[PDB]
Amino acid sequence: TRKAVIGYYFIPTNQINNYTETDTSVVPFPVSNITPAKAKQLTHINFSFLDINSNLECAWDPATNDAKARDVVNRLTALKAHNPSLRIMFSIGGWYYSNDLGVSHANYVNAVKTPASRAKFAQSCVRIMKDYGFDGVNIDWEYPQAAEVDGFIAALQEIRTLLNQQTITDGRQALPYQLTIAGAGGAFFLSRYYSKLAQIVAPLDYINLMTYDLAGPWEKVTNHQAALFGDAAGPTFYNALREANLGWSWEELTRAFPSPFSLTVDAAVQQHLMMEGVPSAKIVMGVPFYGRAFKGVSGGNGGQYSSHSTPGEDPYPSTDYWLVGCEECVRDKDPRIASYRQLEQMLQGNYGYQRLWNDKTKTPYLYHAQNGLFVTYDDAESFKYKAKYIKQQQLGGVMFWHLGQDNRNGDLLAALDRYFNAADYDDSQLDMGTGLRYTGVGPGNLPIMTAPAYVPGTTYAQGALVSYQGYVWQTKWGYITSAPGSDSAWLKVGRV
Amino acid sequence: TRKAVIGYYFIPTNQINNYTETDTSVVPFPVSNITPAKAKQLTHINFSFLDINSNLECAWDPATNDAKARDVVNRLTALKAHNPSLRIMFSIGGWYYSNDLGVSHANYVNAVKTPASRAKFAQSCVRIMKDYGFDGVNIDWEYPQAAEVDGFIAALQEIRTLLNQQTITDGRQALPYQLTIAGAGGAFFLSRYYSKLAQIVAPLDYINLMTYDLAGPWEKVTNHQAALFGDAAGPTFYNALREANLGWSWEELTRAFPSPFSLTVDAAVQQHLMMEGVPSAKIVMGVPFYGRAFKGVSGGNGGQYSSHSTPGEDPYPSTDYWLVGCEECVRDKDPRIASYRQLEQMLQGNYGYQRLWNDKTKTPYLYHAQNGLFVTYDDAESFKYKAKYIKQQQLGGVMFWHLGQDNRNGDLLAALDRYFNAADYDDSQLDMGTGLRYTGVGPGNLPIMTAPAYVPGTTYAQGALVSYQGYVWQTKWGYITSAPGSDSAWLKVGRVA
Repeated sequence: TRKAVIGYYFIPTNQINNYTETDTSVVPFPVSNITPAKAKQLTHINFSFLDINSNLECAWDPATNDAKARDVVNRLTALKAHNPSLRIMFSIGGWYYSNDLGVSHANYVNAVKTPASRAKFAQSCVRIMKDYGFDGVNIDWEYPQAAEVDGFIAALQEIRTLLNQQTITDGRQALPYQLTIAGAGGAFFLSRYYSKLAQIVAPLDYINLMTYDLAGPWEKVTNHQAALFGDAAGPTFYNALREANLGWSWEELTRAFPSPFSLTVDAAVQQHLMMEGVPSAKIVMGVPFYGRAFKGVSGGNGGQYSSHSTPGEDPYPSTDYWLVGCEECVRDKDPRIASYRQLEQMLQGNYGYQRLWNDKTKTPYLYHAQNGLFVTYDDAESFKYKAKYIKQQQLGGVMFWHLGQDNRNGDLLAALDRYFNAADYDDSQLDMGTGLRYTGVGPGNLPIMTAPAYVPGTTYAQGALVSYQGYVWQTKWGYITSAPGSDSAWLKVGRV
Repeated sequence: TRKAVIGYYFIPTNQINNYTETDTSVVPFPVSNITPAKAKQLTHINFSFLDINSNLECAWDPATNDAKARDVVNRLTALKAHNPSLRIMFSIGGWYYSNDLGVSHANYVNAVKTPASRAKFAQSCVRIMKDYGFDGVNIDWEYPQAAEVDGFIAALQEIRTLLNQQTITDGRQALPYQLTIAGAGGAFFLSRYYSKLAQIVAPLDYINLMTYDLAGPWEKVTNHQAALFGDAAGPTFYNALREANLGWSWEELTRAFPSPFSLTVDAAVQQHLMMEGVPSAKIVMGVPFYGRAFKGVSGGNGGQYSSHSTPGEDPYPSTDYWLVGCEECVRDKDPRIASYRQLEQMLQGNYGYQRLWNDKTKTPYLYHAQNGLFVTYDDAESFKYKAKYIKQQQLGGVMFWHLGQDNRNGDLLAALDRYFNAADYDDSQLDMGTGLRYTGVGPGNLPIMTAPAYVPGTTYAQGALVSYQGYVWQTKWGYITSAPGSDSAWLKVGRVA
C-alpha cells in the first residue's frame, strides 16, 4: 500500500486576493511552483484554511474574493492531470481560528453541539467540497475538550455518512472522498480526547498527528521540536494521559503512561497505538518544513537544553529581528520561525551557524555561537529515520506543514517520496539508534504471551500468570481465589 | 452516645449438640461464664454462626440439634434481664462458610442475585430472628466482590426494610431490631467492595471492621496483627485500593492510597472515612482476644520483623506443638494461635517469655529468646490506645473476636467498658505516640481550601489554584486555557466553604 504524502498548501487571504504566479514579493508560493514532478510525489494537498462561521457552517473567511479563490483551487485541482491518485483536500480550522482563545472557537463548540447543528455543519462541509471541487475534508480543531468530544465524534460520523453517499453518487469508487483530522502530537492536548480515540478515528481515513512544535519559546528549556526518539539529557514532561478520563486502575495507568517522559514523535505514535481500535494504517506522522529559533542561549550543548530569552507571545512582541541571515523572518516579522528554504540559505551563507546532529533524537540543529542562537529543524537526513519508522511501524504515511517552506527544488518532498518509493533507495542498514523509545503498554498493544488456562477453584500466588478470555493475566498480590475479570487482583498483561 | 461493645459468641455445632456448663473439655466457654456484670459491659453479642442453605435461606447447620440450639440461644437472651440495652444478634456466614472456597459460598452469591431471591432470603432472616429470639442480624460474608456487590447491597436494603417493619409490628421502638455486617479490616479484601462502601453502610447500624489478622504465618515477615499505628521498621504493603473501580485519575488514586503503606487499624478506619457518605458513628473497630505465634524467629528486635519457619497453611499440617506452655494449642491442634486467656497464663507460668511493648504500634508482643518464638497479641494496655482512638475519631465503638478467649474474669471486656464509661478512668493525658498515621486524601474527603474564582479566558500556569463549582482545583501543567475540571489538567484539591 502506497504511503500517504500529505502536504499543506497554506495561502493567506491577501495572497488569494492578489494572486499571481509571477511576483514572489506578493505570492511567495503560487500553485505553479507545484510542478508535475512535485504533484506526482504528493498523494494529498490540504488546502488551508477555511473556518466555521457564526452560522455554524463551513465557510471561507469573509474577506476572500471568491473568484480568485475558486481560481486558486482550480489551479490545484488541475494538478490531478499529472497524478490520478492526487486529492485536493480542504482544511477547516487551524490554531488561529479554533484554539480555545481563538477568534472562531465558539463556532467549533457550537457547530457540534446538537443533531441539528451537526447535520447543518456536515452538509455544509460536503456542499463546500462539491462546489469548489475538493476531494475531501480535513478538520483541524485545536482541540475539542472532553465535554465537546462526543459532539465532535458525532459530527465526524455524519460527515463520513454523507461522504460515502457522495462517493457512490459521483462514481468515485476508484478514489473515494476522504475525511481526515489534524490530531494532537503531544500528550497535553491529546489528553483532551484520548479516551475516545477509537471513536474519533473510526470515521477517518487518516489522523494526521501534529508531531512537531514539541518545543518552542513557550518552554523554558530549548529542545528539539520534533525529536524522533528521546535524549536523556533533554527535558522531560508530565504525562498528561495518566489524568485522562480512562476509568483505568493505578497499575494500568502507570504501565501505559510513564512520567515524566520524553516528548517525541515516537511517543505520540505509540500513545495512539496503545488504544484498542486505532489501526496503525490510519496514523500519519506529521513533520515540519520549518525550524524554530531561540535567542539568549548558552554554551555546553550546542544550544540544546539551555535557558533562553525568546518571547513566547503571539504576535512576536517586538521589532527586533535577530535571526541573523533570515530574510523571510523580517518579511514575516517574526525571527522565531524559519522555513527549511531559508535555513538552507542561511547555512551556506557564512552567517555564523554550525549545523549539528543529535544521534539519539535523529534530528539536526543549528548553533550560532557568537550571538547565542539555537534552531531546531528537520531535513532530508532526519526524514530518513522518520520514513523508516513509518514503514517499520506500518503507519499510513507522512504529513507536512507546509509546501511553500520546501526549497525551490522541492528537496524535502522528494526525499519523502524517495524513502517510500524509490526502487534504488535501501534503508535496510539505517541504524535507528539508542534514543529513548516510549515503552508504555495499553489495551491496544499488549504483547503476545502464553500461559496455562485459569482453573476455577485454584488459589494463586503473587505474580502468577494465567490465560482467560483470550488474554494473559498476572496477579498483583497473593492468595487470589476468584477469576480474571471478576477479581481486581488480576492484571491483563498479554494477549494469547 | 454510648460506645458499642460488640462481642462474638462462637460455638461450633458439636458443642451445641453436647452443650454443658460443667465440663470445659466439652464446652470451654459456656454462657454461664457471662455474668450479670459482663452482660452489663456488652451492648451486643453476635451469636455465631448460622448459614445460608442451598434453598437460599438463612438456616442453622443441618447437623444442629434444634432443641439444644434453642437452649443455648435462650441462655444468651436471658442475659437481657441484666442490661436493657443488650442485643443478642445472630451471625450469618463467617470465614468457614462464606469465603470464596468455603462450603456454602455459592449460596451467598445466589441468594443475593434477584429481587425474588433477596426477598426470600431477607424474609428467612427475620423469621429465624423471631423464631429463636434474636435482636438483629449480622451478615458476615467474607467477602462479596465484583458483580455480587450490587446484589449484596440490595439484600441489606431489603433486610432493613423488613426489620424496620418488624420493629413497629412488635412494638420494639425502645430497642429496635438492628442490622450489621462484618467488614474487611485490610485493603486487599476491602478492595473488593470499597467503591460502593456508602451504599453498603447506609442500611446498617454498624459496620464492624475486622482490624486484626493483619499479620500471620501466611506472610513472610513477622509483624503485629493489629497495630494501631505504623512502625517504619516494620513491613509495608501494596495498597490494593488503588485497583478498585473508582474512576479516579492517577493523581487522585495516588493521593488517596499511599503505597506501600503500613497495614494498621488506623489505616482501615481512615480508608473508610476517606469515602463520602460513610459516617464515623457507624464504624466499629474490631480487636482480637487472641494472639498469633511464629517460630524460627531471629533476635535483634524481640522477634519483630523477622523471617520465620511457621507454616501458613490451614489446617496446621504437623503434630508438633511448639508454643511453650500453650496447652490450649495442643487441645485445638494448632500452635499458631492462642487465646488471651492462655497467653496470660503463659506469662504467669514462668516459661521464658518476655512481654515487650512497641510504642509506635501501641501493642504488646511476646518474645521467647531461648526457642525463637514471637507472639503478636492485644491486651488491656493496647486497648487504652484503641479506646482513646475510638473516642477521638468519633467511631461507633468496638467489636471483638471472641468472648471465649477473654480470661475467666473477663478482664479484656471489663477494660473496654472501663475506658469508655468509668468515672474513675481518665485518659485525657494518654499519649498516642508518633507511629505512622494513614494520611490518604480522597476526592470525597477534601479539606476546605480558599482560592480566587476561576476566570474564563485566562491562561493559568502550573500549580495555580482556583475555586470553581464548589471546589478548589489545581493545575497539573501550564498554559491551561480550559475550565476546571473533568478536563485532564485540573485536580480537585479542596472544597469551597
